[PDB]
Amino acid sequence: ATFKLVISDPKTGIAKQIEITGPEAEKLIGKRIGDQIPVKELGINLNELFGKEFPEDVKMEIRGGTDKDGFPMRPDIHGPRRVRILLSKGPGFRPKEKGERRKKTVRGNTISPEIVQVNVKLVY
Amino acid sequence: RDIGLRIQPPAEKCDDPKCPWHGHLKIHGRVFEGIVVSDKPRKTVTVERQYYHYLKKYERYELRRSRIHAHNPPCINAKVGDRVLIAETRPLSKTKHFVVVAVLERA
Amino acid sequence: ARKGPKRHLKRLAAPTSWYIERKAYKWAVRPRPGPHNMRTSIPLLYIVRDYLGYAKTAREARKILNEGKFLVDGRVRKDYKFPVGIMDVVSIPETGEHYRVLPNRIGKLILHPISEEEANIKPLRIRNKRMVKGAKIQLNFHDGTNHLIPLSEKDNYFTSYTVLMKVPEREILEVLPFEKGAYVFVTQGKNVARKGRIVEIKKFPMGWPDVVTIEDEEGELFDTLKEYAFVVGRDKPRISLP
Amino acid sequence: MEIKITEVKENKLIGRKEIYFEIYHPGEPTPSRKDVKGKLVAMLDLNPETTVIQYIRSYFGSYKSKGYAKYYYDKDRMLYIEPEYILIRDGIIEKK
RNA sequence: ACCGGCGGACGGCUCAGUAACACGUCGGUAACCUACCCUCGGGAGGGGGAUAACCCCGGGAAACUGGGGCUAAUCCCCCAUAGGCCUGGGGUACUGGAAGGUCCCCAGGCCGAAAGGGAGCCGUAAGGCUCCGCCCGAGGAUGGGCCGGCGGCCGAUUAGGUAGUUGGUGGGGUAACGGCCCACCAAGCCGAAGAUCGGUACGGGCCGUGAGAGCGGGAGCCCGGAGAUGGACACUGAGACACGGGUCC
Ligand SMILES: [Mg+2]
Ligand SMILES: [Mg+2]
Ligand SMILES: [Mg+2]
Ligand SMILES: [Mg+2]
Ligand SMILES: [Mg+2]
Ligand SMILES: [Mg+2]
Ligand SMILES: [Mg+2]
Ligand SMILES: [Mg+2]
Ligand SMILES: [Mg+2]
Ligand SMILES: [Mg+2]
Ligand SMILES: [Mg+2]
Ligand SMILES: [Mg+2]
Ligand SMILES: [Zn+2]
Repeated sequence: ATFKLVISDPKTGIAKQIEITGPEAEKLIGKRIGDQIPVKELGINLNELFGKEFPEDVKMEIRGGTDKDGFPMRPDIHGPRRVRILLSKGPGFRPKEKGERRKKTVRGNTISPEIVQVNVKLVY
Repeated sequence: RDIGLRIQPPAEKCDDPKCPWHGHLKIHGRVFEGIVVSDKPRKTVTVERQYYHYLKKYERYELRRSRIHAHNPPCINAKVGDRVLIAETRPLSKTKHFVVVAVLERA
Repeated sequence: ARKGPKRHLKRLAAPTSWYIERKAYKWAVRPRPGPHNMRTSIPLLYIVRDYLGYAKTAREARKILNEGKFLVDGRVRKDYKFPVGIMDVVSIPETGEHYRVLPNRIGKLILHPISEEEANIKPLRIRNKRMVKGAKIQLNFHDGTNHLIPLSEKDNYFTSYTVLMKVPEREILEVLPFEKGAYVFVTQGKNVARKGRIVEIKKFPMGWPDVVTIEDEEGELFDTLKEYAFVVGRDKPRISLP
Repeated sequence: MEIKITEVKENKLIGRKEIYFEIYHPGEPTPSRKDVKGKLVAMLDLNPETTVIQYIRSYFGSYKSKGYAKYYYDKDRMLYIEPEYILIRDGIIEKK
């Protein structure tokens, strides 16, 4: 499984994208939204990406993602399944009209091989 | 007491909140006179009034009758065969929209 | 109206009291809510454009209104939809003229020229009267407006009396009672625009309205509804009427 | 052609005067706007820059025409009040 | 260009459904809702918050749509006061034909306002002087909801029909009265003066014809009703279960 990573540094507003595949991407298969994991264990030359010194034992947390067909993930839905539900706000629906509700296809919480993009932010 | 009719009130009092003389009911609109032809249901009567209708083509008349269901307060307690006065009111049931306010001639 | 308020008005369905050519166009101005009712008033655009002739088109009538050239009951009115009704005063100060709005013998609204002095007063018939918080009295007039009086004055005002009011200051200056011998002007019905004196008053049971007999100048007696009889004087008119 | 003035009315609210007139001309074509304007401004002592001709109308079997014109005391008031099409059609301004 | 405000429920189209309080007409609401407008009486004190736009990185074949950074309001949320609603006990100020209504005084509760914002001059500044605005209360106006009496097709080779059916008592629900819906108690309700069922059809102003009495029609314009491929059901809003908005079959 190949994951395309979007790493966001909250102390700068700057983000970097790298691609990670192989045994490294296998560990990340199974974590939900809102849980941390050290970057040294995940395996990344972090100081090279941003050109900045970093504190030791830093870590990152999973914030979101998109699947192979282009559908995003929803924090409030459990598991890795894909669903089609009626929405009025939140991730996966931009309303455009007062009280508008629309049915949309969305993903779940657990990471899966179908997922492509993974958005995380650095937590010092 | 007067309720705008100009007629004498009943002999005795009652506790019915749906009574226009001793309760909170209000009367407004048409006032009809008729004859009772049924009194079986509790506190309900049927009143029938006759009138003539003109047929223009035949220059003659025919007789028609109007039947109305009305509420019968306990202080009045009208029965079959007597002449009554009835007054229009707010809806009281599916078919009842009038109240008996006086017996004119006991049968 | 399947789902909401109506906002349009066809010419053919316009009120019968307006002077308007009913087949010349498709649409008429739908008047805005305000003082009088639909049967006794007319939008101000027809006064500026159709009656007086100070403008040819709606666009230049609106420019005249927005500059503040027309006064109704002493106040500047800019809305071309504003309803102008019975007993109002229309004033043009840049030309120095004043009119009172009154119904015709046929029931149509017309403009009656008046003096500059008489333009300061508006008669108001008392339509309703009520108690209000603080134990004061609110008077509700025929043109929809309201006034407050103290509890000590409660015996000097009753429904169907007329109050002469100084405008736009809204100050009372005279109370004209409804009684026998008073002078009245009819505002609605078959005997509209006739005037005279009160002879008798009659009442009926169960909410049917009360009726008045009136003697005119030539000595004839006629009846009308009490609420159609607008007091204008004691034994002579206090305003100029045709 | 012979011109007769029927009515001259003052409109202070708009700031203009409104002029109705007749032209008698047996055996001649309908007079042009330029000729009518020149005759009118000579006959009333008007600045021709603020004189607008609303219309000239001929009738079925008649030897005369009826006309309507307006005269403003101020050029800017004229440009603010009158529609663009009538000022162009009268040669007061140029069509873009 | 975006956030924010108002409008998009009118106007336009058609006549499928409907024999019904759908329509015409006279009355009723003391049994009700109403943004925009008019008059009068009052108010605008103290706090907090995110986020579009914009910059970094993107996903998806597309329709669409994700994470991080940062920001304002007439945007949003709290505290206070004013105010609103329910019930119990007194007093009699008002309207009306008639007070379960209005007004005054005690008492137990619950709900609960606001943008002094914007523009222009006189201002050295201080502060005025106008214009457009914000919130509450009383009444009107405008647009509607609901109810009643009366009036207008064909069939007996359709004669009996109804069982929440008809009425009562106690509640719930609704903006509001109501078998509108429930619990309990009765046997009522409609019908040869044609019930019920079946047929056909949007109703009226009007239109064709005839000396008239009559007979026939009701597309085009105006007023009322209904519908948006068929059948169901919701969100926002003063107003919709919404023709150019949403959900299922
Ligand atoms: Mg009444
Ligand atoms: Mg729409
Ligand atoms: Mg519509
Ligand atoms: Mg049928
Ligand atoms: Mg009806
Ligand atoms: Mg019927
Ligand atoms: Mg509060
Ligand atoms: Mg109840
Ligand atoms: Mg049909
Ligand atoms: Mg028919
Ligand atoms: Mg057609
Ligand atoms: Mg189609
Ligand atoms: Zn009784």
